[PDB]
Amino acid sequence: AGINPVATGETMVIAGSTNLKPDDNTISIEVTNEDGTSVALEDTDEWNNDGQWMVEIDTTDFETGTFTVEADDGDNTDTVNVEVVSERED
Amino acid sequence: EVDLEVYDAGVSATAAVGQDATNDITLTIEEGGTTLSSPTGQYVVGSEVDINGTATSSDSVAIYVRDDGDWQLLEIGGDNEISVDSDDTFEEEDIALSGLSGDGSSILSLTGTYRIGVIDASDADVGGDGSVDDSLTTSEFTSGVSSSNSIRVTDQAL
Repeated sequence: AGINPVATGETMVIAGSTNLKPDDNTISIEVTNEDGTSVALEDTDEWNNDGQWMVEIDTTDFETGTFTVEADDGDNTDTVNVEVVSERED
Repeated sequence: EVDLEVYDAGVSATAAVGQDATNDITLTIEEGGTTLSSPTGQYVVGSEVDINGTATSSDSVAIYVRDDGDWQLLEIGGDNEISVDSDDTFEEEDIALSGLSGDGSSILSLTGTYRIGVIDASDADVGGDGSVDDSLTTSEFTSGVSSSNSIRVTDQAL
């Protein structure tokens, strides 16, 4: 749950909820940098009757900063910010 | 899964909807992962490049360019389509991406990072048109059988 900063170079995942039919619809995810340049684009259309959809994105070429992730279902748009960092604290 | 059902000999076409099938056979159907091969990663503005890829389950394909907006079509050919061989492969070599009339060409004519995608020509149109539609939004491009790649156009070197 929540937002966790991602160390660049590894794999990041996003989990979201939707009410759309899985097969006939799809969710588009766009990742942009601080300047808004498109750095990653992913989509999915597979989720069970739990309404949870998970999308995986690579962070190899990502810079460090508050990147923006936008999810579009074709009717509504949701935006979020995640701090991509070189390395985390653990 | 999809099934074919044989019916009793001598039955009429209209009446056959009621009676149960004498026998049936089932089989599975899967989608085709159309994708591009040549245009990816680095590219030089104004340089002619080859276009090739696989278009399984497709007869014609179209190419679109995107930068923080809708996908714009490129006037590569007269019909804006590329035929697919019997091997589910399409190719159109030695085309100038930056030397086209479409807005995607102008977008690719300025140095920067962009996205280039391929879509099915049958899924390209959204209004019953006999040809490829000029512009498609993100949802229309994603819904149909399509693929995308990251491109980066840079300045010339001598």
